[PDB]
Amino acid sequence: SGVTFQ
Amino acid sequence: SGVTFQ
Amino acid sequence: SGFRKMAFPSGKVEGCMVQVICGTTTLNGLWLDDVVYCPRHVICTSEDMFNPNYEDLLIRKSNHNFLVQAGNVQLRVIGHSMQNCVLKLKVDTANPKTPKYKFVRIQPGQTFSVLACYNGSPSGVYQCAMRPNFTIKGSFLNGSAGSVGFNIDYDCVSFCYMHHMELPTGVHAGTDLEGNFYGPFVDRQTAQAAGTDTTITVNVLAWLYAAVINGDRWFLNRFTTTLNDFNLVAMKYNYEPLTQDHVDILGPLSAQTGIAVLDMCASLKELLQNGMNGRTILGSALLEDEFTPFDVVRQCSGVTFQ
Amino acid sequence: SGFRKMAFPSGKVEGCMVQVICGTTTLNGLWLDDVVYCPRHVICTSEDMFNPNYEDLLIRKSNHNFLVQAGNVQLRVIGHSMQNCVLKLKVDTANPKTPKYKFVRIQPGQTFSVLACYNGSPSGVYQCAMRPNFTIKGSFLNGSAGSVGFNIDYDCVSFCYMHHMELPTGVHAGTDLEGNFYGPFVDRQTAQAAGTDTTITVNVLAWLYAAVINGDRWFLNRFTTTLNDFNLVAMKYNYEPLTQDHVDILGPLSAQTGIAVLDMCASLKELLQNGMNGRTILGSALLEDEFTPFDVVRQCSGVTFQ
Repeated sequence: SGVTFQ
Repeated sequence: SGVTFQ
Repeated sequence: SGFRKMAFPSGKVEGCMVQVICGTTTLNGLWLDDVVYCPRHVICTSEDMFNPNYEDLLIRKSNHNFLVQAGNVQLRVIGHSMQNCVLKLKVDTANPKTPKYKFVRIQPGQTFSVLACYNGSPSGVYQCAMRPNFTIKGSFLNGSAGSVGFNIDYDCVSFCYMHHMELPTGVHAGTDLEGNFYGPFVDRQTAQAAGTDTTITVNVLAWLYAAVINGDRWFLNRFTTTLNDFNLVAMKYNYEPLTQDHVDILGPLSAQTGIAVLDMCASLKELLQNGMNGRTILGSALLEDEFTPFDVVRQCSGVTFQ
Repeated sequence: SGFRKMAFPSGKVEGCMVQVICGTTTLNGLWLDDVVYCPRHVICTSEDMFNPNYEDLLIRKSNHNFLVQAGNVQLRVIGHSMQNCVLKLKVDTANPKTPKYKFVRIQPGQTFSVLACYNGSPSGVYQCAMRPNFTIKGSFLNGSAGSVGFNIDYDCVSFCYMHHMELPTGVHAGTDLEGNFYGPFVDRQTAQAAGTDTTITVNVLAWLYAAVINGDRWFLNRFTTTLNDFNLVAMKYNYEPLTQDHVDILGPLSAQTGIAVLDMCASLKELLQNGMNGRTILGSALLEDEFTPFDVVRQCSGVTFQ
């Protein structure tokens, strides 16, 4: 699980 | 049943 | 990621909405260049809507009977005519906010954004589809006639719907921007039969592709069906027939996901026959049919406008 | 009649959207008066997003490192600062399209319209809610950060969300327009626990009132429950507690339909315990919780804006 910058 | 103008 | 019922940005249309008052009737008009388009029943009276004779009603009007308000400025009507079920009110001022635009008459199954308006002022925006029975499942109150439906491509607004009236089942009927009704309806306050509606098969398939793109895969299977065999199932569940043209339109989504169209048809058959078994697809427990293949590509690829 | 997921008209916000480029990173900014607001991770590099030190990264930038494009005109950046997780880029030109606006930090359960943008250009508009776990179930791709969420009241745009990032479950996280995240999230590309979400009870009740207003009544019953007894059922089904303030907020819809709030709570309890038995409510087979009481009144009464 990793947050992804958009 | 009746059509209603809007 | 994510998949939402997505409307087009409405600003280009907002700048075209005006108020039209005739007698005691208020509704909306669409102001493009020096013409305001609006539903012709604005010229009716309360006791003459069972079968109005619109040619007579319009002969009895003058330019000054039409009050047109654009925000805080009143526009002077300098001419009026009838085209099918819309009125064209020529005004002495061209709309300085007129976008690049076209008028299009859409096919059943195509979607569009609605800018719902009252008193010439925008209230909200939502997406809907032309149903196979040529009604739309809108959200419309008295005074909303003249609200328009549209699509945008780059900088060009394609107007495809102008709202007129509500059927007793609570669904909606209206015209193209030339004033031709969608479906068999006429602008009379009478009982009017709407066809039995059906589900838009190619759109359901598009939305199943959107689900796959977004990581919902539980409904996929190893089977493939034939077009003829699938259409037998579609007819049993009140789904529209799938044509080869539909299969070709689904080409891009099939190529991106690697799932052949007839492979996804086998999933849809299983869903129709066995249901969802308590699961959901893109947040829905029903099979959604108001996204076109283009809608899916548009939203999953980030297409913008002008 | 009808009830749709309805967004606010987006034109006032469209005129505020710009493109911000720093290095090889492109996202959107919000241009109000002579300031452009955008997510601060625009100043990150590809190998330094596990734990960027934003103070260092910003000290190393100059005004000319920020390219700001408003349609076809480039804006000159004449100052830059950081406020929490947003950047404020002062430009030499005030936005001539700046609407009346406010910045608001919303509570969980409140809804807003999102204008999804890429390269400073609007792509589409949709409605969503601040979830109880402070995520939003949006539709966002790479490049959409800086898109904003908003509500409108008359002529005033209340901005409440600026998009930053996507969690591994496919839901979205972002800030108020002062740069404070909603929820526990931080702008790091790390594993971050989202709370278990719950269903927004007061909104489900609002939507059941919308159903009644629209003629769906099959779920009504003659029973009334107590607040305490209903909240026992809510907790079992992962619904938020209903407070007396919620009961008071539902006042207008209760008065219009003549159905007391605790009477509608008895319907909701039955729906939770027994399901829908193959029926639908406003076209949905699930209980919908992203309409507030105000959303229902807004759409069922035809409120317009400026």
